[PDB]
Amino acid sequence: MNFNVGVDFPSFIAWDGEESFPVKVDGFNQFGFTFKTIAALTAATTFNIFYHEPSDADPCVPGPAIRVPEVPFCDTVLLSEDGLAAVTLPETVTPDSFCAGTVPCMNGQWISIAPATGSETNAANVQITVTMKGATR
Amino acid sequence: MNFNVGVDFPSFIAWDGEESFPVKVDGFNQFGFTFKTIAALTAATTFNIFYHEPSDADPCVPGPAIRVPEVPFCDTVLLSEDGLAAVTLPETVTPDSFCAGTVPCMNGQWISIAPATGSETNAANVQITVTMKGATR
Amino acid sequence: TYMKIADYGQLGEYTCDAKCDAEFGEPGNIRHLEGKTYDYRGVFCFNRKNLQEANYDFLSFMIGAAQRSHRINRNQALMIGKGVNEPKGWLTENCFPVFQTLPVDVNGTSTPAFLAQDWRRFVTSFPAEYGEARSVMHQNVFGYLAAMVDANGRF
Amino acid sequence: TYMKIADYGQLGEYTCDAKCDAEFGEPGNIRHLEGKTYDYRGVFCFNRKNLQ
Amino acid sequence: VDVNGTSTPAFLAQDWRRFVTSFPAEYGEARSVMHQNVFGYLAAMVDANGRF
Amino acid sequence: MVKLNCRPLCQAPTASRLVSPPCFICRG
Repeated sequence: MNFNVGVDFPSFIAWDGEESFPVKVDGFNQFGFTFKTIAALTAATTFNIFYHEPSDADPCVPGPAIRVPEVPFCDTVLLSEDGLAAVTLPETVTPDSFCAGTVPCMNGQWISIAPATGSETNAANVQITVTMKGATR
Repeated sequence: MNFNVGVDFPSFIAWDGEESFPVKVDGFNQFGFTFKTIAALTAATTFNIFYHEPSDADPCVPGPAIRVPEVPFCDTVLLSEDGLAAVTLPETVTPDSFCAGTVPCMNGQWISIAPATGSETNAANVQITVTMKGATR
Repeated sequence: TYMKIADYGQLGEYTCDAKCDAEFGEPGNIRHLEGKTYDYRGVFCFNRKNLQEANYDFLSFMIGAAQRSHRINRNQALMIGKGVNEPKGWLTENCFPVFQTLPVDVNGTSTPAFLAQDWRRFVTSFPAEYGEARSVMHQNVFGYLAAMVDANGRF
Repeated sequence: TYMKIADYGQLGEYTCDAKCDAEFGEPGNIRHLEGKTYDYRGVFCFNRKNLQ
Repeated sequence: VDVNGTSTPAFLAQDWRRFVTSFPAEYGEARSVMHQNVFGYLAAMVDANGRF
Repeated sequence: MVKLNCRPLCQAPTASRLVSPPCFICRG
């Protein structure tokens, strides 16, 4: 007996190899990431988080791509040179092992992930999606 | 305060519009699909469901693509030919509107989805993902 | 559903004295889990007129025929049951660490064999900090150990 | 600080008649030693609510 | 003893027993002295099958 | 600051050779 686990926690594609996608987190109130590979890696691989605003022409269409300032917790030893959020898939992650992560302070209406420059070859081998937690409406 | 929801119901890519992807469901005991269209469709699109088996050579790589047996319930009155799990995305489904479903009886080791013959062209504008749930692993 | 403490971290790393600071180690895991229960069902029929004017009771026989078939099938599934709608057994999921014994020679050939070294080595190689541990083996396998012979002929 | 007898040493041996060679012999050492002690010093922090 | 036709010197347990019982018991009770490695040497001997 | 959390999906099957002492052979 498996419940219809699609009528809550509904996921969407975020990085299908070579294409980013805005995924609306407006209604929902919590969300994370699930990094899973499809092949072996070569070097490290980073990723750049972004966010967008409802365009003035239509309040339901993507606007520009603004980054997300990385808010630190306690016990942080390093902050990215620009202070913008960034997630990196460590080297030696076998392609049968899912990784999980999330940004600790939401802002905007939807999220976007993209490979950091100079690290877009391995980026193809990665597949990223985003699940949700709440409804609020 | 958004919980890391990657762990505790992660998600994976099942149909990225171009090629299918088998998603392991052995370690989890519940699962479901979250459909999402990227553009306006033309005609009613249906999807065939498949379940796989562990290859005799390597026990955690895909085998062949066996076809899930459809099973009715109390008030099922329009079973298709001989029974095979095949969901149909109806028309009049605009974007930013996700629909979700699942298969009642799990079997095999993992599932794969593929466009039915006659709807592959339309299916190039849809995305399907799965969000497993909880289990022991 | 139940929790499973995966691993502890490490915090207290030695450091030199003359410094008024510390170092944040890494934390552990909790790994909340779940699990289901599966059903066992089936049906049979009799015939009103046949069963009635019959040699003796057939019904109560089928009752006992179900409780035992359920009894033996459950235990059999509990050991080797494939995950789908059956409890995943400890034989086939291959999660237990499994050893294997290397063969011996005979007349130049090389045949797989099970010597007395193995059973003494196998049972005595089990982490002494997990507590005692019983073993299981089929009656014939123990009948193999009993009738073992050395070079001369003694038992 | 503790002390460690390195060795004892010999003391001139068994002369029947005076040849006057092994008078004083050679004695051993006492070898004062020392030793310190070390310490762990770790920390950790939760905020207030993810703990509550 | 002839180790594959080489005649190396040897000392095996049969020698020790035959040496200590040969003492003529008319002299009294006698004690044997030896270096502790020799006693270790005796205690580690092996017969051709492998036993101690 | 993202806290990556990673598990493996399929555990590879293991097989350890339970080697034992060979038969006693003299040194000589």
